[PDB]
Amino acid sequence: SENSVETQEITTFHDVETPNRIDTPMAQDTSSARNMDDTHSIIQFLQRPVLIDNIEIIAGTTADANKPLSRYVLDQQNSQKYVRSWTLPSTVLRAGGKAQKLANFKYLRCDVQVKLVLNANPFVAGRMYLAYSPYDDKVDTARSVLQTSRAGVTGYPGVELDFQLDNSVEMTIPYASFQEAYDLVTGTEDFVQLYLFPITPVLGPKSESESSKVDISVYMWLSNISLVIPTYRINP
Amino acid sequence: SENSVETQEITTFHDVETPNRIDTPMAQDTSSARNMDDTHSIIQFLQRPVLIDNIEIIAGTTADANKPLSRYVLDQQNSQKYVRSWTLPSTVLRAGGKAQKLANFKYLRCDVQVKLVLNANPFVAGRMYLAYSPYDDKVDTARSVLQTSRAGVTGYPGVELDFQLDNSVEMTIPYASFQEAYDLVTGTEDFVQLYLFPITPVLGPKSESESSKVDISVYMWLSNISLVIPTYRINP
Amino acid sequence: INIGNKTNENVISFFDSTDAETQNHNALMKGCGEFIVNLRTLLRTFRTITDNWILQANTKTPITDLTNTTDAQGRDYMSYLSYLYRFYRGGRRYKFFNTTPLKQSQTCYIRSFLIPRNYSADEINVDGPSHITYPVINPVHEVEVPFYSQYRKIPIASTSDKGYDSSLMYFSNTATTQIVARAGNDDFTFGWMIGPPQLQGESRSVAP
Amino acid sequence: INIGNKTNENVISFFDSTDAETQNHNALMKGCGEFIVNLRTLLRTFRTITDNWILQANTKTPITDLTNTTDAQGRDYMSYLSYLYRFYRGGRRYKFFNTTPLKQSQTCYIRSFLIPRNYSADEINVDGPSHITYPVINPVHEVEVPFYSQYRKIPIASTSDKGYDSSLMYFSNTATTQIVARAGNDDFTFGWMIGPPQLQGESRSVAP
Amino acid sequence: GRLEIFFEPGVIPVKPTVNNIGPDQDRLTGAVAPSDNNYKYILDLTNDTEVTIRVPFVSNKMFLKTAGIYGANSENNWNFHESFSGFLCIRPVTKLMAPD
Repeated sequence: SENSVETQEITTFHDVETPNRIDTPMAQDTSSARNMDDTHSIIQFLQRPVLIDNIEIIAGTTADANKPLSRYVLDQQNSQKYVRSWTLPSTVLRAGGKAQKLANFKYLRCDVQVKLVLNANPFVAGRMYLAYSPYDDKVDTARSVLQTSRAGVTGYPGVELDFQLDNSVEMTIPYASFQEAYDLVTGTEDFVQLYLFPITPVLGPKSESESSKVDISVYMWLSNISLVIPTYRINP
Repeated sequence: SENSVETQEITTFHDVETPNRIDTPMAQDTSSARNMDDTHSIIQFLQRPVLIDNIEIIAGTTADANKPLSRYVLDQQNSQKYVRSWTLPSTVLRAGGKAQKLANFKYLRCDVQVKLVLNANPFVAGRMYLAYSPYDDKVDTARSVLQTSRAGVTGYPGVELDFQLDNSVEMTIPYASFQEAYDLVTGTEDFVQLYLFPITPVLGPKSESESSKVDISVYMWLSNISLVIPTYRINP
Repeated sequence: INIGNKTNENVISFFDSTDAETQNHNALMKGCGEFIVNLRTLLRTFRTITDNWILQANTKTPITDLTNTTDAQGRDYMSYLSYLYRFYRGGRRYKFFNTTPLKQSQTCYIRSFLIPRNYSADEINVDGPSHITYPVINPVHEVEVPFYSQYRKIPIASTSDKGYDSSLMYFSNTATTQIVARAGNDDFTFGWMIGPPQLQGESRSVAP
Repeated sequence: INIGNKTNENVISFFDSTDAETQNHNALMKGCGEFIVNLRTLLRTFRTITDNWILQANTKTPITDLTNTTDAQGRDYMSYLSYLYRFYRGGRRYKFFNTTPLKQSQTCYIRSFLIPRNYSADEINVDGPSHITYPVINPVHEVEVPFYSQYRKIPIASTSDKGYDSSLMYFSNTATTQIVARAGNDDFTFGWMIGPPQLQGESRSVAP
Repeated sequence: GRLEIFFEPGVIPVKPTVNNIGPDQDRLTGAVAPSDNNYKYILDLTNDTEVTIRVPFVSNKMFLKTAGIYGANSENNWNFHESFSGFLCIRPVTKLMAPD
């Protein structure tokens, strides 16, 4: 009669009395959408793998995709040559429609998974290396992966990427930032910044009209997430 | 070695072997976003009340907001006069940013709550009635609420809306459709269609420059929801 | 006594001789015999919806050429309780009483079939569950449509979807004018109560 | 609902992840180490009240020639918490850091004595509990004034009574400019809380 | 009447001037800044009067700064943003109903 303080998700009210609320006579169950699928939570929804990139290699090669790793890097013009650059988590959040499903939240504590499905013919050899380097375009110039030697590139954490032995890799890129719980509104996140390096050049028969392809693909999804503070904004 | 079939949220893979996956050495906990708020599920997120409409009444009144309920309705030109029309659930889904949080789903089994916070001065009397009518703009003309008499309007389900006795109402509008589990993609949902009728005209002193206001507001949120099938589309 | 308002609901009563439920049994046992309780029981009695339906000879006629007309009036009990409710489930039993000036130079017979709701004449087939009577030996056509629906319940006068439960097609050979009566089957019931619409009285139409 | 008013106090809370007192230990163990609790502990640390105090040679100088000036500013912790309180008890430790261009044709030394508060130079004697340092071998003068009062506690900037507790007299021989730092002794504490006065910000002094 | 107080974490909308920082009520109006997802409290002026709104500390860092408004202007306003974890906001749901 005096105490009407009820609680919604994140919302509380303050009335004089309980305002004479009427409702359903009996809450009988109806159409069977509950019996067709269980409800997917928002921590369950940010664990779906997405098709991000589709990298094709031909050897070849006129392009930069088969320049091998330099044994020495003597100057910043002749930096280390790579394939692609994924600037996590700003790539994994925008793709797959995730950012239009974690809107109206503020802080995030994620761990990015990376999987490489690989599919090449038996008549082609080679080897790559999938290194990640946190703050790789924030730290001073000499400390980045793109300026060190071949022994220094491979010494970074990662996994071997041989063709005939590995058709799938599982790498767990950790929560690797100094700030507690990544900001989203006015976001400049870009903490861990991934790379893909070829160690040996891709090898095939030197006669052409043969089409020695590689066709890498990249899957990423989050893990061990905690999504906490509600807001009204978001970056587009 | 042969059996690599793993399962994500809603996603399965098929490789030759387990592709030599490396991961974190030890998964040590980090920044404390988990300790600041518990994770809000998507069934938890569609239970937040939203400020939809803000209806102000002055008596007055030149406008249609204080034409009382007609005792008889003799012709369709002189239909029943109301305040506002909420065509559920197409109002509650678009507002509050909910539809940009239930994208990439297909079927929904909701129950719409309606609450009216009311705040008027003690020197003003009157009474309203909050009726809902399913398929009110789909059925034939004679069966709608807007064509029946005052005894027929009030005979619909609803709640009294007196000023001095009720500062809050709680109405539970059920899942009231024939189709199992409301469609979302190419949606023409509009099943239950709410109304707000004044029974007596709002009464105050007939001398003006006195400002006899009413200032109703409407809160709506879903309940007992089940959200099941994943798709790639959605309506904008 | 203070300035404010309370609710303090009072169910105060007038004449209090005996309990009400006891006298109603004693009143109907001497005046009725029959004790009408549930309106579900009135959807089992065949009230005549038309008095005359002059059907043109050799035409597969859907009953929706009469049902769209005769659900407006509320003459029977199905269309009079079509206003107090919104949904329905269950099949509709139909009886057809022949009132034709029959002719001996023909052999009159009556067929019946199924169409889904609101289809037209030519856009459906004819091999289905049938029934046949011969009005020389049997003037009554005793037909029950089942409830073969996609949905668990049906609202009245729906949207642009069609063919979502089944109803009757009526085929004859000669120009038979009839009486049509109906009620729901054993498991026909409404639901989802609303308030009732208006009524119409007498229309004597005085000159001034 | 009646015309009137109530109080019905509501301590309603926002974010409620974990207990607050538990996370504050975990936050300081990784960011501080040191866990500051009581403001009584900040009256034990010698914060420098002046950077330069050019004392004229051969003059018995009371520190109240500097204390009346430097209790206004609130630069240290003694005069900054002179605004949140009214009374105080306990003696004031003083340290004197020599910053003089010393000269070899003299033997520089430093004395110290006691006067009761707010007396002038000549109206007190000199035989009392003393201390002496030699700044050629020891640049720091490590002196603690005790709490020798008539009253159990002292309000700030009192009336026309004077000489009601003891403080320092500072005697040298040469024109020694110094640094002076201070805090209260082991049993120095304020009391009788009031509300705080204002603060002063930056004074960049733009032309228009 | 009904009065709403809602939290918002993060950057406060401002107006840098030559010598002071004022808040920006052009961005907190509407229908351009909803209050449907924030933590809120809807007090009632009928008979309820007071409320105490305890706001615990949550913004992505172990400690904020104690600069506040000192030297906060058009030039030097980084420390003002990194010192608060947002703002309460008192805006009315329903307008004040008062007789003459």
